[PDB]
Amino acid sequence: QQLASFLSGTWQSGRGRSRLIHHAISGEALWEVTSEGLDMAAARQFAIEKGAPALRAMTFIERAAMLKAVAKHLLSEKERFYALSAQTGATRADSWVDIEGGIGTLFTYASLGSRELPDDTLWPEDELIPLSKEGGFAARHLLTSKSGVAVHINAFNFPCWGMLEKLAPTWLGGMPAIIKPATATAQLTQAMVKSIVDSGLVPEGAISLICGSAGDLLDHLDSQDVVTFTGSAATGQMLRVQPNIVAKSIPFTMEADSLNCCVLGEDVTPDQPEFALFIREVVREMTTKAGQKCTAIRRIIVPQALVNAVSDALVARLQKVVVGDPAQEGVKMGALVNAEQRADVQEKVNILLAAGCEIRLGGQADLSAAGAFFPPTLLYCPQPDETPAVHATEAFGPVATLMPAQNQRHALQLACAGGGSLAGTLVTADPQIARQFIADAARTHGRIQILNEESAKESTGHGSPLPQLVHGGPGRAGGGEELGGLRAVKHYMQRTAVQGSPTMLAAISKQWVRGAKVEEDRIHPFRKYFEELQPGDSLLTPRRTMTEADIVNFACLSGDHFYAHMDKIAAAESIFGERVVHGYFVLSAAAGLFVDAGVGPVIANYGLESLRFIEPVKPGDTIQVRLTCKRKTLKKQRSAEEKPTGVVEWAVEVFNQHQTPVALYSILTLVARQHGDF
Amino acid sequence: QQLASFLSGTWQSGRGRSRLIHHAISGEALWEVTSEGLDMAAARQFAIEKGAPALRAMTFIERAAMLKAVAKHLLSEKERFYALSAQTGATRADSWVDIEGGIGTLFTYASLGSRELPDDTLWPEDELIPLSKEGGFAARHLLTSKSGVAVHINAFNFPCWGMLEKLAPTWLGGMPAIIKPATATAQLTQAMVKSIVDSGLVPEGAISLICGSAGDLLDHLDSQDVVTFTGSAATGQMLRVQPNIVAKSIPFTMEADSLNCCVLGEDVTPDQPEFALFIREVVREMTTKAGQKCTAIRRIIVPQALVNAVSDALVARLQKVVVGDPAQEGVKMGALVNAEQRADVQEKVNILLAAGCEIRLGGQADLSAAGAFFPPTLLYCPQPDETPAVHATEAFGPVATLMPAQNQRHALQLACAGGGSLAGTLVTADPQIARQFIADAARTHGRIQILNEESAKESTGHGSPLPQLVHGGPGRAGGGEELGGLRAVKHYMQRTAVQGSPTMLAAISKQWVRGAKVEEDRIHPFRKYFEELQPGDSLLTPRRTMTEADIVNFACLSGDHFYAHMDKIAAAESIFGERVVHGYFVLSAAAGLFVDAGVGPVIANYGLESLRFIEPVKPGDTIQVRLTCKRKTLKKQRSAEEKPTGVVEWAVEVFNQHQTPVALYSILTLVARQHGDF
Ligand SMILES: C/C=C/C(=O)SCCNC(=O)CCNC(=O)[C@@H](O)C(C)(C)COP(=O)(O)OP(=O)(O)OC[C@H]1O[C@@H](n2cnc3c(N)ncnc32)[C@H](O)[C@@H]1OP(=O)(O)O
Ligand SMILES: C/C=C/C(=O)SCCNC(=O)CCNC(=O)[C@@H](O)C(C)(C)COP(=O)(O)OP(=O)(O)OC[C@H]1O[C@@H](n2cnc3c(N)ncnc32)[C@H](O)[C@@H]1OP(=O)(O)O
Ligand SMILES: NC(=O)c1ccc[n+]([C@@H]2O[C@H](COP(=O)([O-])OP(=O)(O)OC[C@H]3O[C@@H](n4cnc5c(N)ncnc54)[C@H](OP(=O)(O)O)[C@@H]3O)[C@@H](O)[C@H]2O)c1
Ligand SMILES: NC(=O)c1ccc[n+]([C@@H]2O[C@H](COP(=O)([O-])OP(=O)(O)OC[C@H]3O[C@@H](n4cnc5c(N)ncnc54)[C@H](OP(=O)(O)O)[C@@H]3O)[C@@H](O)[C@H]2O)c1
Repeated sequence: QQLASFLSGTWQSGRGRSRLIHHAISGEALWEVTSEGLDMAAARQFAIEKGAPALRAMTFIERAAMLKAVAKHLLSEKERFYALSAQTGATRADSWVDIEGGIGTLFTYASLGSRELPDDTLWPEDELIPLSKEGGFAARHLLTSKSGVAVHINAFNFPCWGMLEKLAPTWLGGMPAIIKPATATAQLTQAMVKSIVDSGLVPEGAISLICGSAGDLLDHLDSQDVVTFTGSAATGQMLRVQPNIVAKSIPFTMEADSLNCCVLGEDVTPDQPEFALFIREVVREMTTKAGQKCTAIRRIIVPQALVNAVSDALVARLQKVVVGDPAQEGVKMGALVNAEQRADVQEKVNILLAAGCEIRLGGQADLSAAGAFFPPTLLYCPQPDETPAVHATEAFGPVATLMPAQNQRHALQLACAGGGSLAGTLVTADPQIARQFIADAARTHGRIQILNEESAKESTGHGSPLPQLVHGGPGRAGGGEELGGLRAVKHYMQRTAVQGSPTMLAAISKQWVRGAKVEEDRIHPFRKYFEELQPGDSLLTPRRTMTEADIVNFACLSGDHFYAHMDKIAAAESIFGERVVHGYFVLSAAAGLFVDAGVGPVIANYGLESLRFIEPVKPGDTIQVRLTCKRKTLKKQRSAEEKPTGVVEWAVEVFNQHQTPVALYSILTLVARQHGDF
Repeated sequence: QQLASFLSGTWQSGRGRSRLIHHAISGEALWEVTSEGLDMAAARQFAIEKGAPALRAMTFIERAAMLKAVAKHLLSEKERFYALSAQTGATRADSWVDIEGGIGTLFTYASLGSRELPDDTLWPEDELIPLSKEGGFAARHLLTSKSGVAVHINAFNFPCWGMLEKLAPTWLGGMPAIIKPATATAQLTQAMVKSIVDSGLVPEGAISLICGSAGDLLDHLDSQDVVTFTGSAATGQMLRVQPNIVAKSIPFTMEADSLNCCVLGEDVTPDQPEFALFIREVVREMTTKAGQKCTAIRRIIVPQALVNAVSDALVARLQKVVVGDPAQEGVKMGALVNAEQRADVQEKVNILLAAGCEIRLGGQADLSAAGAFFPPTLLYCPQPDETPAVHATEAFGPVATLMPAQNQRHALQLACAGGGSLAGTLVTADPQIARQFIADAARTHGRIQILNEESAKESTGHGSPLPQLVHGGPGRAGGGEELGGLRAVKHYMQRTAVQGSPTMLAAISKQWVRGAKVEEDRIHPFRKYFEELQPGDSLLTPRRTMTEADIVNFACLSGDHFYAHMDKIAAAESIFGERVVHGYFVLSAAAGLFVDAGVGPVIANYGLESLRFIEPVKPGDTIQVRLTCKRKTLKKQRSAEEKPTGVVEWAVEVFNQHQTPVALYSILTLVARQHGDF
């Protein structure tokens, strides 16, 4: 039975040599895959001339609303995904992660990119860099989307998560994606892609899928393309030196295997509650998803006097795990995915047993069953710093080794001897052991969890990549970063420094900056709706003289009898030389000068973004305020009962009779719209 | 005569086959370089075990003061540097840019790190990420420093600027450096390194130099190292695939050659001031440094109806240029650096002449004189969209080519046809033309200048990299980035998401976060000096009941007669339901509860960082304020007369009688120190 590929808008299939997909709990072939004789250059050409100009013609807010709509469409028909995921040998709780945590990444990116990204095709990330003495020459940074494709090469662990966490920043950035999943579990990836395509939510050409080898795709890419890899450390170092990639200098993000430590602290005795949650965390992280997640604990570093207390407490917790079929009852651990995986785990277990020891059911594995089972395995290594095969070999199954250390200076070296890891855990209760651990072992790790009694109630775990924390690590773990929040949408964009006059930078960025021309238009700017405000609508307020009575009235009403405002002997010895006006009174009298009183489109204020007081204000000194619209960035009206609205930022500039700018700042405002959208 | 290399603390010299450094304006050989038989593993050993812990034990503020002291020490003895730089064939106005821009890079990276970096060894870049529903589990991102070396490989253009723009983020990030300069002009780099080392300002092992070939250094590196390359594309694509770099996955940042454009807008006619500054900018950028900078204009795109006038004015402007010895008077353009450069520019000029045309003195360059000169060359290409050898071949001299376009849609394609560039220029006066140019041609450029009459009076130039703007480009320009501000010190660091309880993240980051434990002291925190404030010192103030008269008094004193505070009919038809207390009165009455009225260590306030109003405050509602210290970050007392001080940040949290957090924010304060440092 053929597995199709979505190329050039059409479902196609290959002709020729083929591989095939076995069932995991029984072991018969129920799909067979090939991609031979298909045109890859035409697929890239259709992607570039069709899906890239459609995505690059949207704002970021529309591109986040598209992600929320696709997420709501894929959440409803979720039960046709659990049926395909049970064929991979996973349980129900171990497939809940793969389905729901991969769909929740879309909701996370839709909520992030609607509150923090502009309503434009470009995205100015900085404020302003003044590069002159008068103010006629400045610069600022911009981020524009590339005009190519993003080629993703996934693994076999998470077909629903690992495809779809690389795809929310790709669509949110403005590029069309081509997915090449692993050919051992591609039948879930095809169902995901088919549910995306057959809904009419994304534009055409914005997603493509190849099932089988890519063949002749990396030899056709241009310098506006990006490539992301996820797999072992032996394939990605062959794909890094591919001559088109090093010729055209295209971004290649490699991310590979790792050895993830879990260090027990010196301040832990077996009567404390730390020991039980340590054992629980190690057992859960070693038995979840049959040990087939990349963020699993594989090196357990314990102190010397607590080895026999740990190695006896793990095994009694581990013998209660019943390995078998996930559909029948009483079974917690499922199976592996292939017989090749059952061979490849045990051929690494034998390499570890060439210099290690044995605590449980290790190299015993039934290599002739109709089902990819492997028993949970705990090893031991009494010479940790004289056996380099422990610190370089990961058995990608339920296997983890145990080794001792000596008082927080040998453990800090055994944790850094992994050569670049992907995750780490420390179990302590002393907050000055965690500081010494972070100051020396955060170089090799990309995510570190400190675990104690308070954190363990609502912790997500050692091996759960959150979609707003950096997922990556140096050295052996590839050297790339994913999922850093909005750090991941910047891997699909070009950063540019634009220079010129401020009145030109304001027209490029569609935001008034500081020195641009203004537009005074004879009616008050708080009387306009959202659709008739443009960035650069300015108001010059009338003046107000700050007298000596104003200082006394504000200090009486507020309560701030500070010595630079109320005393006279001590005011003549400070930095100001005499007693001055309060800063919050300047802040309040400014708002008294520009705020309109009548009922209009302005609803709420709720914000003050960045205030700096520059020069002091004295009695006998006037105040005049300039109010300028700056940024518009509407909201999406998630229901039909609600009111259409948007959020306008106004820049406020105060100055005295000498026109020098005391106290310049910026406020937020929620302005109602005339025409709704949904 | 030897050229010594400073390795392992000793000035050494090689024994073997050698290359030699000539004189650029006369022709005699006056140095000779070699590095054979030097121990390259021992230099990395000395830098890791001797110089790196001396840098990773300083704070960021001390590492910025070190840069400022080294800059002030190297600015004084600059007159030997001009004498060394005149041997390279450059004028005084071209050596000024090199030497003084190199030292101004250090002044800029000291003045940024003095203001925007903490007083710590670790650097938290986020604020807080709440990952829970109760509040006992959060995460934040840390940046720690790597524990290896930084191998910098430079080019022959800027021996003083190019070394010292890679070295300031390296030293500010806390890593040592090994500089390999280009052996064609390595006599000035050694004088720089000697003037740095013979001052006692930097630690030992913190800087190393190799004059000659690196030989075997790149086979000895580790995953905690970084490599930066600056040169041609054909060399950096051979050093990218070096089998230790791809096996250990170490960061390699290549930055290569580019074909920089300068597009003339359609709305510019020769009776405008734009035309003369266009001609001036092209001629100055082509005749500066004899066209030996990477950010020089090499393709000139003009409209079709203006080819002849531009081709006349450029030749009438360029024939006034005198090429000769720089020391004798009346000479504008200097010389090249080697006879090999004179022989290698013209073999590119002949490749361009295999399909182009000729406007001035090109391939008639005297290849037998004493001193490497080359005449200012202007070319022409009547068929730009059919000759690919214009858009791929660069001549690294005074050579630039000219070509027409057709009404702002062929020019936007000829500007992007370069294959990724390093800089670009548009000369217009219409801001919509600039919007269209940035929206289509910023994908391939890494810095774009828009030039008009306002900008031209104080523009730094087309080809001057500012130290606080991104210097890099996609595609053919390498793909790397440098000089991005504080974006470049993050290339020498590791980012880590640390998870845990807020009382543990507060101990790791040495800053109170949101939910950590507090330390109440029974004396007021505005009475302590800077050396006895700890992050976590908290004050819980008495209460104040917001009555109805307070709304009227604050609205009368400020002048804000807004309808949600003063009108009663329209307040019942708004979102709040009834009329509420002002936001600025909550801000001003919170400050009356925690401010000490007497004279003490607190000097000024001057700041307010992030204010958000959460719930509305009504009449009959009590208010209580919590005030917690957050971050200390002292200042370095630039004189011996000034009072010592630091800048303490407090976090303010207001809540009502239901303890829900109305209006939480954060303020800045300048607090005096007890004991000064200088
Ligand atoms: C191939 C390479 C080519 C080139 O680089 S050519 C570069 C051409 N650019 C220029 O000429 C500069 C352009 N100007 C701008 O952009 C201008 O916005 C500008 C950079 C002045 C802006 O003014 P700044 O005050 O920001 O200048 P700096 O950051 O460089 O220096 C400030 C700092 O340096 C100290 N300092 C002392 N003496 C000096 C000296 N002598 N020089 C520099 N800095 C000094 C001084 O104490 C000052 O203390 P603080 O302000 O309190 O931090
Ligand atoms: C290998 C893979 C491993 C894993 O992924 S394991 C991941 C484990 N993580 C978890 O289980 C979640 C942990 N929680 C956190 O981290 C928590 O910080 C958190 C993720 C709630 C933080 O809260 P968020 O607001 O960021 O969560 P969401 O943005 O996804 O949900 C809110 C948002 O989503 C929308 N929405 C609607 N339906 C849903 C549904 N059904 N789901 C999500 N979001 C939805 C809803 O309209 C809301 O609209 P707005 O607030 O106005 O923006
Ligand atoms: N985030 C992470 O760090 C992370 C996440 C998940 C998994 N991993 C690591 O990945 C490993 C398990 O996954 P894996 O076995 O699938 O790794 P793999 O064998 O190296 O293959 C990874 C992907 O590369 C493709 N591929 C293999 N050879 C290729 C070639 N010559 N040319 C082009 N593409 C090729 C594969 O497709 P085919 O199957 O068709 O060959 C597969 O999709 C584990 O070591 C695990 O630690 C790491
Ligand atoms: N920021 C930028 O984009 C930028 C800046 C400046 C210059 N450039 C470009 O650089 C070019 C001019 O510089 P260049 O001619 O000096 O470049 P290059 O000759 O090709 O080489 C650059 C550096 O690489 C070293 N190198 C060469 N072969 C090597 C090998 N086999 N192993 C190790 N190192 C080796 C050279 O040292 P040796 O000289 O001792 O052999 C030199 O220091 C121009 O094309 C210019 O556009 C770009």
